[PDB]
Amino acid sequence: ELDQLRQEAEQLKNQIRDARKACADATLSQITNNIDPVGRIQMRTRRTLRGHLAKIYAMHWGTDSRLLVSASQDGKLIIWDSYTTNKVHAIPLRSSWVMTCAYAPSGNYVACGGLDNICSIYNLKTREGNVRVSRELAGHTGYLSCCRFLDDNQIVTSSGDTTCALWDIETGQQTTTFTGHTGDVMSLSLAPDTRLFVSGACDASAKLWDVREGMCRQTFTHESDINAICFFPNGNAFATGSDDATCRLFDLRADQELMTYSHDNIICGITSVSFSKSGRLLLAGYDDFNCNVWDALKADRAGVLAGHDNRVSCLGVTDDGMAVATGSWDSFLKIWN
Amino acid sequence: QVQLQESGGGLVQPGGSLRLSCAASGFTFSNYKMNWVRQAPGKGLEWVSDISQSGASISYTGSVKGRFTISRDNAKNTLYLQMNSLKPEDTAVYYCARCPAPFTRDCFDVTSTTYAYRGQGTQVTVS
Amino acid sequence: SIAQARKLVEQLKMEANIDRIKVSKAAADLMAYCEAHAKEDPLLTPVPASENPFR
Amino acid sequence: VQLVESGGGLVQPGGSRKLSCSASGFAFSSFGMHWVRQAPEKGLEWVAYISSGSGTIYYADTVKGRFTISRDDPKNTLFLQMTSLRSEDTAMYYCVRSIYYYGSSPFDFWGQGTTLTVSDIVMTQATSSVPVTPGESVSISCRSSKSLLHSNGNTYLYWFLQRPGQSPQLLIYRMSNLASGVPDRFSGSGSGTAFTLTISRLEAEDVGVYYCMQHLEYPLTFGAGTKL
Amino acid sequence: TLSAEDKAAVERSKMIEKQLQKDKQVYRATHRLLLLGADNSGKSTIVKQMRIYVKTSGIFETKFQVDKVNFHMFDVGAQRDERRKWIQCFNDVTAIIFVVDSSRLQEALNDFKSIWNNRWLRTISVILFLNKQDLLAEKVLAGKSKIEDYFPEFARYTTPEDATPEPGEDPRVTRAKYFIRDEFLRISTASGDGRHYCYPHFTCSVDTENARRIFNDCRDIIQRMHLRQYELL
Amino acid sequence: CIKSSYAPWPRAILYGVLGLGALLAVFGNLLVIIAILHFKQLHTPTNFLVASLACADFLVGVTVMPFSTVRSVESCWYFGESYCKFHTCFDTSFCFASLFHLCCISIDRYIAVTDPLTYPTKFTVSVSGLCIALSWFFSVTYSFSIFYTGANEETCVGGCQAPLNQNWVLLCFLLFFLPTVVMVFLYGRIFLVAKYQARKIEGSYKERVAKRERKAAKTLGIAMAAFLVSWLPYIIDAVIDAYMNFITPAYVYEILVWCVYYNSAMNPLIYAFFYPWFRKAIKLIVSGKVFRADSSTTN
Ligand SMILES: CN(C)C1CCCCC1
Repeated sequence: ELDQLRQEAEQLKNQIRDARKACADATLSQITNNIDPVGRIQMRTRRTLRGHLAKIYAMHWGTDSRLLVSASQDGKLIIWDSYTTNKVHAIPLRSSWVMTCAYAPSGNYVACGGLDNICSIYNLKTREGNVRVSRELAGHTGYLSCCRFLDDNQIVTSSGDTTCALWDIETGQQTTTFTGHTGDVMSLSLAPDTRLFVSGACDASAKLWDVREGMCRQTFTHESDINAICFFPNGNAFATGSDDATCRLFDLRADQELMTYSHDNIICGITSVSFSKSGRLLLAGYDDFNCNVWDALKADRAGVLAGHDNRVSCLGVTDDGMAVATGSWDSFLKIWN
Repeated sequence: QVQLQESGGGLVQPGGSLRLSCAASGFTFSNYKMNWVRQAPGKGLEWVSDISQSGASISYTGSVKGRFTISRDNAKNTLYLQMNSLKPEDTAVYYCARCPAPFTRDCFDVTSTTYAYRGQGTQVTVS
Repeated sequence: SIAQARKLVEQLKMEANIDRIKVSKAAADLMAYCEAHAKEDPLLTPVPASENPFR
Repeated sequence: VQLVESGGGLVQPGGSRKLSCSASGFAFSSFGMHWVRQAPEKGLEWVAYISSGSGTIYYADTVKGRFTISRDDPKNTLFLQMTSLRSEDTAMYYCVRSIYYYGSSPFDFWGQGTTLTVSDIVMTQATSSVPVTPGESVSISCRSSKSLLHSNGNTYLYWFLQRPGQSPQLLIYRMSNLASGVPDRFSGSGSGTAFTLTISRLEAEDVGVYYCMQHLEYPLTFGAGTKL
Repeated sequence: TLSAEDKAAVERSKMIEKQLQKDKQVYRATHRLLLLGADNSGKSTIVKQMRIYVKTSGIFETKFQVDKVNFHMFDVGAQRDERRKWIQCFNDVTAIIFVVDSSRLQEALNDFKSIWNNRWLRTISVILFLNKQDLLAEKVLAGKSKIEDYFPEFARYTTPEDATPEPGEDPRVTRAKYFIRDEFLRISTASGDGRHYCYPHFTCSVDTENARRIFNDCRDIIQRMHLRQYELL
Repeated sequence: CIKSSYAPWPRAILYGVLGLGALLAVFGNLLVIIAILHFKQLHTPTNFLVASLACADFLVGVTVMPFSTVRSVESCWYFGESYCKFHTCFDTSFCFASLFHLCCISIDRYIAVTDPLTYPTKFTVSVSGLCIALSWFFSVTYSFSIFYTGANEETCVGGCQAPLNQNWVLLCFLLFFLPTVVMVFLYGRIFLVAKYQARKIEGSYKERVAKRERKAAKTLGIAMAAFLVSWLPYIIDAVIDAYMNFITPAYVYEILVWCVYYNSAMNPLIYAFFYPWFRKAIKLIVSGKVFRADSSTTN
């Protein structure tokens, strides 16, 4: 019956755990006992981007590290100019319950989505002087949580249903569908190699997928739901944040946890996680109106980016690595340097 | 990997007594609120009782009030349930569940076979 | 419900025999990569005020 | 997109005339508009400019107090009133559109134009005519009175080509970027005072006149031009 | 100290700012409401009777204007049972219209307790509707099903003096109604700071006075907020 | 004329009691305008009205308040005869400019409570423009038509205290009577609404209802008493002196007259400093911190 299947699954899990323990021979904390400390790092606000009405939920930097896009619950996507604090585009949306946005790697398209279970693709450079809807992807049954671009004709989506999807813009169908989760998948990050990508769901489990194969390859298992995930700049490790006030750093080749970032004075959860250009600083936003910077080699706090009023929702770092963009539920955007 | 193992199931005569034990691992047992859930045949899941972090606050379903008792052991990381004077309608599958977010006062744990932080379940029958 | 159990067993079997390296070998490579780009990180070492777009 | 001009004709000196450019196929409310006049055989000139929202006005020095410009957004029309017409206003007029933001391409479309008959920074590109056979590369040089580079990093140099028989079109803007419908065969370069435009492979439809433009200052000067 | 195009870009940015400012008066003059409920409750009946004035969409929107003020009503119809992550979007909603079917009650009590004690859902008021009051009278009159079987504390209850029934039908129906009403208000009572209150009502799926019932509650909420702001309460 | 001399003796401790009010009326009122103008929040029309009132109050704290101090103690007016034609015009204008403002603040607070749903649309920014400009206009026309033109006339070179005449003493009475009764009626209705909303919550036990009533009374009656006790004696003396002899001595004209001025000191301490958000925004100014960046008052 099902009893033999359960016994076989338990035996397989025990064997995998034993093998993973056998492959562990040292702790990175012991090794990292000679590197000089990063030292106290001070950061100051440079610009303040005002103009939104309701709370801001997501943002994404551009490829040229000059333009950025922001999404609000008032039903607005605003494209800013970081250097001079201007306003280029003020796209109004149909449904005012958006939860994600994405900026194309070439600068020609923008994407949005939310509770409507529809991904909208907007075109920026057109013959006329207005932005119009180009495609309305609709094949999901839950709520969109994150969207990312691979090329100008490929997009990857994550939904409230325990599925992920790869789409084709020209046709409007689903080329590949990934399944295997149990809870809601809420974050999605892409590797620089463009071949692999990670996913994090509300089951205390992180997964790695293959775009061409369409099948899972790894599974990493945290105590509560996972809110954010991000790749290491090398491409062989990643970081995850949860609601238990901890941050974890996993390595793909070793397939085992490496470090834990937590402190006894931290009770609220983590919402956004990002790295730096050199992969030395880990910036994480928390629910207690503050944001912390960790040295991802010794698990020691260094500097706080205080200055917001309500919860911090979004956080990003430019490709050129010259600024950090932070948003919150106070309808404000801050640029730190 | 978090897991919840139940025990204490079986068959009993009407009017008897019974014990149920729930064991947990992989998380700090002293910072979460625990609940008990049962599933009758042909009916959806229902809430029975819950116990707070320190056991100061305790609540029961009206239909089972006065006969069931709930307790926890933080040192041993264990949850207990004591049942007395069973009735023929009190045969079902039992689960011990945990609130999703620590340091909170509310939970959404009665879900149609979708909740992840739930045990396998034990069948208890009386006749 | 047997189909779900069979799928889970097959998924666990597929991800059961894979190549794995020691933790120390991956940690050393991570440290080596991290120490090779220390001079190209403006956040680590602040850029002079002249070469700063946000002044 | 369509931009059609109404007006023109022959007028005695000292009269008054109305010229109207009407647009169709694009959002007129978000585009600034200029006016460019061309003498029968003498270069190009800038005479008037209106911005978006009707918040800013500019005129030329020779028409500072005789011409007036206005637009009607709901009717999607623009028009200018010309008074005290001398013998210098016998020319062909074009209504051109431009939009200004980061990454935009101003002067992206020109109209057919209408003819009318009556009964600062200086550029020298006096290379006259350089005839050439089809198949080989060419090069056109240009010099500016003052350096056009600014502290923002840009250069503000524009190139234009007019085929014989129709309106001009845009080729290169800001001295480095390439237009949309133009091929990759054209290329451009410069250093601040000396600039050049190069065609590596020439085709039989490349005959025409080549002009230039600066946009560092509101007084706008085109140049003499060059013929191939 | 700017070029020719920088000034035009600044002018365009100021025009966008003017448009945004003109797009603000329409936002604060409109009130939004979140309408929850179970499956057996008369949710669809209320939505259909509010109309007096696309196959997988996850949200539905309703517009209605009373007393020269217009409201926005939202209802979810395509999500999954788990709802602990998309409920955080509604933190700037004027009120939550809960609907309970009196004829399964303990599940509604648990849902109300969970919503009332949420961290991000504070400062949000709840308008409670106890629908299907016609069938309750018939059920209690029939007598085949006793309420004391599911609730033991029903015996030690008395009709309160402040209770005033409009029709002269029966006292037992009033006792049964006010038992449930007090059971619901007991959860709301155990709170502090007076940030959010409860507004129970006795309504049916066919009643035509629901629009004014919401209007009065919204007016009371706004008035209490304004009074508390100016140190008058 | 020089010979006239004040009876006070070298116990001149009064110089500060009336001087502290003068210092507070100028130093304590510029802070309000700075806080209102700097912070991006608190830009609502209700705060525009308070900012005007602060503007009207500031001009009397440095023009009339310190110059009239000498005249109210020594009674010599050594400053100049030419200023007399301007000082008098700057006293009847600037005060009456702080009286109609209270009537606008009241009506705004009333419309904010008795009709909550349609408040943002009715009380727009342009309405406060009429509210701000009308009081100044009426005060200006009344100031120079009666006093500057010298049409109210009916001694030696000293401190002129030109009183009103028979035909222009009621016009100084109706303009005080109408706004006072309007404000009293509006705040009475506000108190009735507050009393009504206090009993519905307590559902009534007469243990907390009295507490809510006491809080409402303490909030409203303080402002009513502050207004109505610093203005009534002067109007009473003006109506008594008119249609009668000048039995009133000079011993008290200065007391009264001085008394009235004081209220331009209590205005920023009653309509600005009593709410927490203004206090927080004002405290941030003293710390320095303003220089670093802006902030968000708790509101
Ligand atoms: C005497 N000063 C205080 C004022 C009093 C009110 C009328 C105008 C003059």
